[PDB]
Amino acid sequence: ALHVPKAPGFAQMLKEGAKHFSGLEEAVYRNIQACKELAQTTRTAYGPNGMNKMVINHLEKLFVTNDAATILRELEVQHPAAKMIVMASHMQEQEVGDGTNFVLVFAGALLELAEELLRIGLSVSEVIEGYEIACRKAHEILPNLVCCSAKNLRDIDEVSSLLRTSIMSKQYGNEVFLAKLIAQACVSIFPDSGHFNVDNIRVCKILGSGISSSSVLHGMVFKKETEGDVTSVKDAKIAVYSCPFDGMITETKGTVLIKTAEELMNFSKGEENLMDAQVKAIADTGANVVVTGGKVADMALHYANKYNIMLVRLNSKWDLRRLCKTVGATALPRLTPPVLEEMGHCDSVYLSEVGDTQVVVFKHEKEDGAISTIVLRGSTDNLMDDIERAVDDGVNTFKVLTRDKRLVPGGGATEIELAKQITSYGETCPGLEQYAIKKFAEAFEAIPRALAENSGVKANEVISKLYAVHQEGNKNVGLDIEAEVPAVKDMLEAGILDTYLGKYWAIKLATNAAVTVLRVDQIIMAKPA
Amino acid sequence: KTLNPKAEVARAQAALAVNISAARGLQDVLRTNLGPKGTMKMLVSGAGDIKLTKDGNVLLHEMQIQHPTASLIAKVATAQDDITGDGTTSNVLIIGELLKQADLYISEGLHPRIITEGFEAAKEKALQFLEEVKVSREMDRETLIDVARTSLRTKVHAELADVLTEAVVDSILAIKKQDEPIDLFMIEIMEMKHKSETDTSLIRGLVLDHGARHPDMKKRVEDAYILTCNVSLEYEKTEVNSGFFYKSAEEREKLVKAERKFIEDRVKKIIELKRKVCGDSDKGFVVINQKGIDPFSLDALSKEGIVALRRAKRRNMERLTLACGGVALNSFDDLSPDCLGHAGLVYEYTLGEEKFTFIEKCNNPRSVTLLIKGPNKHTLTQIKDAVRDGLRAVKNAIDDGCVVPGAGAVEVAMAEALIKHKPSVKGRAQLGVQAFADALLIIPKVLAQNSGFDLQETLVKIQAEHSESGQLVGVDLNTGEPMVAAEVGVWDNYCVKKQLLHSCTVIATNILLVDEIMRAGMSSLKG
Amino acid sequence: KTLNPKAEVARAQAALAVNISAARGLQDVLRTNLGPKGTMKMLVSGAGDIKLTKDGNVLLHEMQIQHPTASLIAKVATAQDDITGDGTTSNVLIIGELLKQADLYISEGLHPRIITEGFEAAKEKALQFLEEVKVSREMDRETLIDVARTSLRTKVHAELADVLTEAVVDSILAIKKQDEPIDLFMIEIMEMKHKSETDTSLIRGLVLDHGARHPDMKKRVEDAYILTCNVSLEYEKTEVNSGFFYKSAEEREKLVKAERKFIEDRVKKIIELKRKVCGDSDKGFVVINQKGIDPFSLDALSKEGIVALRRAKRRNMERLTLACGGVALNSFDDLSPDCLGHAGLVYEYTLGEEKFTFIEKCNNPRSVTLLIKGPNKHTLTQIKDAVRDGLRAVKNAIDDGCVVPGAGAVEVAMAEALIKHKPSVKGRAQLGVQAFADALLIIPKVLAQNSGFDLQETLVKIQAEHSESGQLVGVDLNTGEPMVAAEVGVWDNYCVKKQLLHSCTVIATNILLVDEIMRAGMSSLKG
Ligand SMILES: Nc1ncnc2c1ncn2[C@@H]1O[C@H](COP(=O)(O)OP(=O)(O)O)[C@@H](O)[C@H]1O
Ligand SMILES: Nc1ncnc2c1ncn2[C@@H]1O[C@H](COP(=O)(O)OP(=O)(O)O)[C@@H](O)[C@H]1O
Ligand SMILES: Nc1ncnc2c1ncn2[C@@H]1O[C@H](COP(=O)(O)OP(=O)(O)O)[C@@H](O)[C@H]1O
Ligand SMILES: [Mg+2]
Ligand SMILES: [Mg+2]
Ligand SMILES: [Mg+2]
Repeated sequence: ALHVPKAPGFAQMLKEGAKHFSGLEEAVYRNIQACKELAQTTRTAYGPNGMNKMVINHLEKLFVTNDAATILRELEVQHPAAKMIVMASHMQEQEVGDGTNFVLVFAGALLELAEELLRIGLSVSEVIEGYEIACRKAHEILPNLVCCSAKNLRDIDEVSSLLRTSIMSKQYGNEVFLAKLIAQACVSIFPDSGHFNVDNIRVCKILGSGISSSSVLHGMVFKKETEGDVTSVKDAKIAVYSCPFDGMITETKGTVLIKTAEELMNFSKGEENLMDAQVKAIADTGANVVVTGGKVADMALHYANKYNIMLVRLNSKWDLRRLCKTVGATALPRLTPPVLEEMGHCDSVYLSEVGDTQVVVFKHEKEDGAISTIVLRGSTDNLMDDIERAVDDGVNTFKVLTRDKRLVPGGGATEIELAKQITSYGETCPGLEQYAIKKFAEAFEAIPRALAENSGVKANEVISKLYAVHQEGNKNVGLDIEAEVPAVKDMLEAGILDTYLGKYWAIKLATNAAVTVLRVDQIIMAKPA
Repeated sequence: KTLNPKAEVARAQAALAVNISAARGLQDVLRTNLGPKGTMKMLVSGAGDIKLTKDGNVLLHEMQIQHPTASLIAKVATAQDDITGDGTTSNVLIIGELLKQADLYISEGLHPRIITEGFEAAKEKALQFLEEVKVSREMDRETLIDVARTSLRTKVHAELADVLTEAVVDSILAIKKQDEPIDLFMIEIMEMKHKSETDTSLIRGLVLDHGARHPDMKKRVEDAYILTCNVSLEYEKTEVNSGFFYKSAEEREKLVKAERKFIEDRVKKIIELKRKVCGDSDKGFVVINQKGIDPFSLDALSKEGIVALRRAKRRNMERLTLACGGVALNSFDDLSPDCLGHAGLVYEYTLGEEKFTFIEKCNNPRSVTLLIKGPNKHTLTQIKDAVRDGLRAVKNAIDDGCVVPGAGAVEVAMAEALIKHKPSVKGRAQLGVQAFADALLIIPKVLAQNSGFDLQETLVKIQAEHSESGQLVGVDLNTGEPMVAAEVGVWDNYCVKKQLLHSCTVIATNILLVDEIMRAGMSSLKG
Repeated sequence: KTLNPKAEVARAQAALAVNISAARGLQDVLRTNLGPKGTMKMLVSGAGDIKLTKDGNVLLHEMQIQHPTASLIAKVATAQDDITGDGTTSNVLIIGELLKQADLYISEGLHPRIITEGFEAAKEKALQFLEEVKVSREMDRETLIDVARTSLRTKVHAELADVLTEAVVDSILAIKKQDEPIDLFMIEIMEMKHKSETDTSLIRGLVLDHGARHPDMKKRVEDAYILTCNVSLEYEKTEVNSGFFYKSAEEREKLVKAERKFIEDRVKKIIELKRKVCGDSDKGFVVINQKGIDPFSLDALSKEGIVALRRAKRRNMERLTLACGGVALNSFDDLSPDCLGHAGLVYEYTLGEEKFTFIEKCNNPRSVTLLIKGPNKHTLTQIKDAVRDGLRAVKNAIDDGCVVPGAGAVEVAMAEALIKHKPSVKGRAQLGVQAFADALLIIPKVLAQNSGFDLQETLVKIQAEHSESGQLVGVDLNTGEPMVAAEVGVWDNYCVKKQLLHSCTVIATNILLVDEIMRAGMSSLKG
């Protein structure tokens, strides 16, 4: 036969192992197809009616979650077009924490609706300009659809009613108990003048009975044991020592020098006398429990047990600081008796066990305090991980609501109203950007279609009914869930409320990712190492 | 070749054809990065890193090409970049066009010496014309703003470009002087991963990458004093090997207290200095150290409300000395209060695992800090490269007492001058002069090709408009009509263009005088 | 790529660059053979056969190059060679020059359709100019001699060229008739490996490659008759399967004596015819048979003095009939004496192992035989190819009623006409006309480069001498000065040049319209 050579210019010097995609067909269309294939994977797991997914990484682990962030993190994608969407989802999760699958679906719909425009003739510049104009219009009309605000933030009968919508979307069925637990944990740790921290909530997984057996704890817990024999302590005076409970020595290498027999006979005696004196002086201040953070000794433990002093040993470089901030005490780098202002007043320090696991419970009788600890009970590690992720999502939603007390009607009425307003505004826009505006308005219909596909009803009829309801006059009417017949239902009367700043940031990041993907022309890669 | 059979060697025609093909291949690739209407590139490394940039120096290095001519071109581009600044893509394009014009006349029965002699005279005439075509202005704020806008227009979009231009102009005016030249290594480039909108402004102060270590320290401090030092505060051992020889526990405790008294004395001295400086409780005290600090000193200084830092770089001390105005002392001998700095608002910012410190509100700062913000890493790198290019362009425009209009009117004027000076050269250098004049018109052709209009008709119209009226009629990138480059606000540089022309002439002279590629080196393979 | 991973496909720019590179390579390779002052190439096959030829078609066929464009060029050259005669190297040269001129304007940003239209218009203008500039002549003996000399001057030296010219002219005049086209397949080309090459002469008759077989036969006859026949004289068997059945030895001997009676009748008839024609011991008789002859018939013919030749070619049946004037009969039905030929000298020649037969001294022969002598095989092949090319050129000049001057004045006139015709054409076809005019001037450039003079200066001088005059100023190959082409003795052809231009235009149109070389075939790697 006959073989064709290479291009004498750039293909010969391209070097083997690398690739080149200068044409728009082998680059832009390939990235669009890859993004569509990525969006078609995590599309059935979006709404509350969506199923879960069991993903196994290369570490021979088990991850049966439902959020799109964990799925994108435990996937290892070898494609830049999908890597950009993964990075955008990670940034959205780091910023807000409740808008990854929505961003992915929006980006996929935008790319799918821009591919046909690029095919029929719309260039990248006009499409990008139209998308930016539509995004600016949506960001300008978005603050006009609030009509819902949060009153008090410390009321237990109001916080649990707001995060229930976000909890039901992740854990369908058992949501009221989780919402009440999250509200109680947020109330017990709510300080003053705002400033809500996300590290003040500790989650503990204990294999026990069912889910209804779980409860909250006003304090901290540790999965350790007691070094001494003292267990039940009433009025406990915690004295945390950052230094190890042992005899302090010199940093420089130095030995002891002895000559006569008197020193050899009195060295151990003087050492024991000094140790006993230090132990008596430490316990003279009224301390009932000593929490160390290093290696303990035998003589020190014996002297502490002789004077009935509880010893707690733990090393984590974080739990000690958490306990000090909870009990209100400071760490001492030396074995010196603390002052009255450096004492840790508690309520009840005992050692019990739940689910065949010894744990030290530091329950406090105060309603306020500092931080708390949520104890989880279950029979599977995947269920406990899912409950912990739902609790973290609820905490993030509460933090977002505290930062911004503006609410928007959830479900699918807000997207339909935004699409209708964009279509009505783009009708009086001359030029070639009207097609891009109408395409951007059509991308908002991907959320109700996905919801109807996950529920099990006709998406076209639901969209038509929603459009008719929005044209009639009602604006806070979404799609019903507890009905096999495709109908409509009010979202304000039911209580389907979601955050506004989170959705705004999600839309902004989705538009940014879309324009960044559209701005990519040719692809130049190398060889894998 | 008979002595070493395992050695490839090219002749006079083969090596010349290989060099011409390599130049054409390198020119046909970098021809899509000229002007703001270019296309973006997506580079993927072997590990999985994505880089979105538009500069030619990065593309010439991230292309994976093994060739001697390509390596020389990349080295020349990197030299031009790290010596002047923006001037790599146009340099490569001009080099390729000159090599093509030389090869067009070489394969007709000519000697490259005549072409080189003609190119020398053409470069001399171009330099003589550029020495008189430059325009000298007062270099006010509007001129620098326009220069930065023209330099940053071919990077991002419009709003971010204007924001970066304003930030660069403000930083340059803040670090501006009247007797000392424009010194670099003063503006810290800090990157962030949030707020990719209108947030890349200028910070009048300094932003570090490390905060406080003691949790009991104050977070937001109002009016405080800055103490710059680099003395060691840890357990420093002696140079000679020593050892303790105690007897009982009392001697051990005494030797333990003795080795810590050396640091306790310095702690007490710092406490006394702070008490003498302050006295009441309406002021603070900030200590900036370059080495580490032991936890004992951190706990001792936390009782007096001191927010000290540890482990810093060397440029941070110079930046603080230039901004606040203190003395970067090394020992605590003559600890006078006059060797301190003045602050206004110091607050610690936390971004998850990282921790930064903001030192703003100063009296007369001389070292600012640009806070870069981006969504990912590729956008951050692109914004940083654009800011660096804009700063280099502003520095080059300030160091020179003249300005040069951009667009493509200068190239057309140089081509017209070379055409008018073509019959005034004796010998066979007329062909070389014509080739040099036709090679300089590659910038308007590429600009018209990237804009979306005709090339030959546009060049003819530009030449007619330049010949019918002695003006700096540039080339428009929106409607294709002959517009004035000095009327809109398109400005370039003179020294940069001179260095580019010199490098192009040197490369042409070095390539046209080489016609032998031999590889008779050691294989370094034993087995 | 998505449907067939093992398929190599190229785009438009890559395919165009590959085609341009292949054309440039084929033009640079076949460029030292134009003109009589060219170089000689040596080709060695895989078996170790040395071939010393100078034709462009043979050099292109024996160059070991695997490429589709090269294969198409070789096919076009072979078609031109076996249709016209001389015009293989110039075809490839003009094709490559036109492709280069087209790529020079396509790379700047043009459309191939306008270039094709301009090329078609220029080809039509050149055809009109050639049809209006051709001069009519009577084609006498001197004109054909000069044409053959000009055609053979670019093959050997001076003496051999003139000898071959005279031999070809004499053969053409001998095979010349009063009407009808000149029929070929009449001049036998026999090669002998003895003596030297300067002893080449024309033999008025036919030279056979085999002689007699019986040792008792005459070797030189002063007067004999020519008998052309193709009857079988061997023991032929019947078509149906038969069998002999005897009884004793007498019946077997009788059957043996009777089974050889069919050829005996023909032998007796031939003997009676020879005795009736001749009679005394004054004349001879030569029998030309196409099939084999049995030894008994050979002995019977030698017993009377008959020289018979067996195993002859089919082409010799017409040449002998056209030279002598006999009758090629198949059967011995009407054996009349008028069906014989007349000879003058029938003598053989021994060259070691082979044998020859020379038939000279004829009355009015119409099919001569060219005798070729050479010490080597490559020299014999080169002389045969040169003789064939000269015969083809003479036939092309005779079949046409016009003559075209050689050298390069025709190309200069065509270029001048194209330059004067481009302003009369609308659209963007002026660039195509200019490219076609510049591509047609490649013949004088190669003619002046191989001689040892300049190219640009020579072309300028030729254009200056042609514009101020009105004659066909050719290009000299001795001193480089412009001289007349239609005055010294340099001539060419009209139909050959027309076919060459048509093939060049067709190749240019086919190349400028193809921009996709997809290869989606079966690799056949099973087993
Ligand atoms: N009770 C409900 N009825 C209808 N739709 C709901 C309900 N709860 C949540 N949703 C929908 O689920 C979507 C969010 O689901 P989820 O995947 O948990 O978070 P994210 O917003 O990060 O995708 C919202 O757009 C909302 O419309
Ligand atoms: N807005 C503009 N108007 C006119 N000409 C421009 C504009 N932007 C860039 N150019 C021209 O494009 C050319 C290439 O600029 P650029 O690619 O940004 O850097 P470099 O000059 O190093 O290639 C410059 O010579 C400049 O004259
Ligand atoms: N004696 C001569 N004087 C002038 N020109 C000549 C002479 N011999 C050959 N040429 C020129 O050289 C060219 C090449 O001729 P040749 O190589 O014999 O055949 P082809 O024309 O097929 O290449 C012809 O175009 C002819 O004009
Ligand atoms: Mg969610
Ligand atoms: Mg630039
Ligand atoms: Mg010839």
